[PDB]
Amino acid sequence: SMNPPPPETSNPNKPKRQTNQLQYLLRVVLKTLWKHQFAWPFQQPVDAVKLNLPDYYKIIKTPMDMGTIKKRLENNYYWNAQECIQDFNTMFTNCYIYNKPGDDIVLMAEALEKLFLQKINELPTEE
Ligand SMILES: CNC(=O)c1cc(C(=O)NC2CC2)cn(Cc2ccccc2)c1=O
Repeated sequence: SMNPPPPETSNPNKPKRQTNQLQYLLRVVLKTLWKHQFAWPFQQPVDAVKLNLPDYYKIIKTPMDMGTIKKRLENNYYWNAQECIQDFNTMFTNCYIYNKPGDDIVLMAEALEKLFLQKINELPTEE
């Protein structure tokens, strides 16, 4: 069994910004989801070897996880809030694509996604 390389968190070719919206995505949105009792399956790339999911990266071609998002936010990888919001939505969508409805992992993704939506509902206007 083999895991792919993780999504990149570093790319000096990619233009970067520190916006008040991206500051909110780290300080409020990522912080809120990270501390949740159901965060742990999403805090790092899916380990398809240790979890015995040999088909995971046959089905999920755009992997994303909060470990990667945390590194991207801390290392100012993003140009805008939409890039980071897309990463969160990719993470939730991957969970629903791969897993069965009502599986524990899907209930955990649903709980985190509800909090995500409550926090980005109050994403501040750009300064
Ligand atoms: C993003 N994570 C996953 O998609 C994932 C998939 C499966 C899994 O076995 N999925 C098969 C398709 C049912 C198992 N775990 C561990 C786990 C963690 C928490 C509760 C139950 C299981 C995961 O984290």
